Amino acid sequence: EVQLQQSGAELVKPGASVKLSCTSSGFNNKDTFFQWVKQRPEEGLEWIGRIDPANGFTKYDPKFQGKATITVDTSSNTAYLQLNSLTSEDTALYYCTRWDTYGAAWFAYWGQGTLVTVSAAKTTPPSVYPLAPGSNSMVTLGCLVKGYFPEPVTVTWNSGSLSSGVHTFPAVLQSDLYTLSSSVTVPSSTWPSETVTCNVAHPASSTKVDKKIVPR
Amino acid sequence: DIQMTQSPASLSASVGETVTITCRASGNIHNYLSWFQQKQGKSPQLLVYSAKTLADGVPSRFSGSGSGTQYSLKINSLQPEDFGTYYCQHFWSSIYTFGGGTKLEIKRADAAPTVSIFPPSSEQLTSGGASVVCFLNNFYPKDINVKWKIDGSERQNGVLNSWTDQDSKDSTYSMSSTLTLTKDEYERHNSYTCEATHKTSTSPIVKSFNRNE
Ligand SMILES: NC(=O)[C@@H](N)CCCCNC(=O)CCCC[C@@H]1SC[C@@H]2NC(=O)N[C@@H]21
Repeated sequence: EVQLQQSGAELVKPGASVKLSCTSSGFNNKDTFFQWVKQRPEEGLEWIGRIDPANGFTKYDPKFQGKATITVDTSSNTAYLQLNSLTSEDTALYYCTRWDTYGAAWFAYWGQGTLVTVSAAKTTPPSVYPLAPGSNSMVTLGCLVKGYFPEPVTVTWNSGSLSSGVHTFPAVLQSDLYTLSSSVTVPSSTWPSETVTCNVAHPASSTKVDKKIVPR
Repeated sequence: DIQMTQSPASLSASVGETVTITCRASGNIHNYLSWFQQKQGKSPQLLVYSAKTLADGVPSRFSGSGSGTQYSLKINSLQPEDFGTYYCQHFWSSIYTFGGGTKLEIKRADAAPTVSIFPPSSEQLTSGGASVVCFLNNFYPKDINVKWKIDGSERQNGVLNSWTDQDSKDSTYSMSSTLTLTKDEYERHNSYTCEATHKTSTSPIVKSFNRNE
């Protein structure tokens, strides 16, 4: 199989620098370029630059000339993206994409992404509260995830068992802290007769929370 | 440095309809153009390369066309899995600039929100906070207003609203509203109403609870 393996999310202070990585495996063509792309939430894809692994030559968009530095290790088939003098403007998701050739056909593979958050604000674990209703066939239950920084958290229900009927909303920032909600809709014969649970992870603060939806 | 003017910015079509997206280049790019599909919270997927060549495992209802500066993407039998943002990219010069994107909505029948209101959890109360949460789920179209009535009077501030992107299963939207109070402001009132306005219903949908069940 052919695939691009990126590094994990980054949190960094303004003025600092960071070095993401992007590893490849099983590419038929060794000459194809590693490319890097920037995406802000609800904004367009934005080409940063590329590198030629045969020789280490790079090209950048003028907006990123000096900001981004793309390096490679053809020895290990991994490519890195260093960003310097970071500001909030650099906060975004960063993809590494690379093409491949087999016969006379082309293929475009993309990495999973690597989030980068630039801010002076302190890491803060989330407070997770259950939302059970007071006094219909399906019943909606809720989960409130409040007071955390930075993004992201991950919300599941019954350890991911309850996969359908879920609505998890975008976080909203206010006063250096995110607040987020998730809803789940399940049959009335399911709850409160059985245990329904809210699972939250906030990797930045190494927090893992389970919140049971106890009635009333 | 060639520019990519993509059009339209947004689009909305029902399943089975035929749609046409366009990228204009500021100079000639000799068919060196790719179209990509990006699904929410996922990486972009290639569709067409070299202007008209379908990428691996891409259905034939997709086809690209054009030449020189003017390029366009066509979708004939629009299927559920086609929702998302479509980009174009060129590889003619050394700077592979993307178009701005064309976001594609799935058009569906009107649906009123299912409204649900929840009082603060005891745990949050006991720490001094009090958030009232209201979900407005699975409605269409996207356009919607929610307001909070506390003991009959409209409340402005404390409200934080959030909206999901179009659902991949039923093509609806859903919205969340959070009114945060202090515990002791919360206990100074009894009736809390989440009131929703939407084109499906001329009279607004109302969900309430009394602080004393
Ligand atoms: N060893 C070889 O094949 C060399 N002659 C070529 C080296 C290739 C290095 N360049 C890249 O990876 C950048 C990929 C550009 C996208 C390609 S250009 C043709 C095709 N049509 C598209 O719309 N996109 C792809």
